[PDB]
Amino acid sequence: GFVISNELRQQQSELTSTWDLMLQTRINLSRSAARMMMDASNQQSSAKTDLLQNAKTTLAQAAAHYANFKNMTPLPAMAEASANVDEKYQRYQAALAELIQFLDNGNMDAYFAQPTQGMQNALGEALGNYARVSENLYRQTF
Amino acid sequence: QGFVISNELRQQQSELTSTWDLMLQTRINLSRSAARMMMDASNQQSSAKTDLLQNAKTTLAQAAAHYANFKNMTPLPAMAEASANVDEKYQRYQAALAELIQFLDNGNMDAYFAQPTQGMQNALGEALGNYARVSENLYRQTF
Ligand SMILES: N[C@@H](CC(=O)O)C(=O)O
Repeated sequence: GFVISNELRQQQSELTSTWDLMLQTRINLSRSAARMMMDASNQQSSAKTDLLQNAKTTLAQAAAHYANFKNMTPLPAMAEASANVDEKYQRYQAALAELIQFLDNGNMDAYFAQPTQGMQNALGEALGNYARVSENLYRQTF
Repeated sequence: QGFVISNELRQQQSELTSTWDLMLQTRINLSRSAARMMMDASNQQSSAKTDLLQNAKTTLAQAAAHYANFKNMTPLPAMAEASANVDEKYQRYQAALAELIQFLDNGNMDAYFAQPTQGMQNALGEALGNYARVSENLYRQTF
């Protein structure tokens, strides 16, 4: 709007948007899957459905919020360094989304053994690179 | 002077960011215990091994540690209305979390699953977001 940081809060602290909704979809999936183990009988097994559909929407919302950080970068400068931040986004997005198919489908054993914490971890690392090399940097250089 | 203040706000928004994010990590390792505690209605044993409950214990304590840094930074006066709010909203969202650590610690599956933790959580989000919005609206150095 005004220069950087006006366009950077709405941009990387709007990037903080995607990371909470992707983690949210993680909590919502393992509330869904625990109830799927209840299914052999009913007493509250019932919420499962609702949490899976509404797991799918937080990973949606993440996507769209990501779509502004994309449709907001005409930027680079930090360029291919934080291009990794943009690629591993896609990597976790993809994990979580398979975790929906799997669950959605009935495949619990890959649900449980698909190593989600790692695609996650990478993106922690990746946005966690960006803010460093935004913060100490466009100050030292502009 | 000038600078002083613009730099408390980033340490304070970072201590608050780390509390939130880390209290969220707690949610997910706790779920992962719960989830691996329901196994075939009642499986015989394990499911898997749930260290993950100890993991949730790690992450609660280290959420609560960046919030105890946050509570020892010099209070800007303007702000105090958002912080009172935040601390309410944080203390309760921490009790909520030790309570779920406990219901799991002692195998009370039906009471874990029963607690509205998403509600106390949501309460905190709208609080951190309102401190962050008030901050802009008060000290946004535009230009
Ligand atoms: N109290 C838990 C319920 C569940 O595990 O589904 C939550 O809201 O976090």
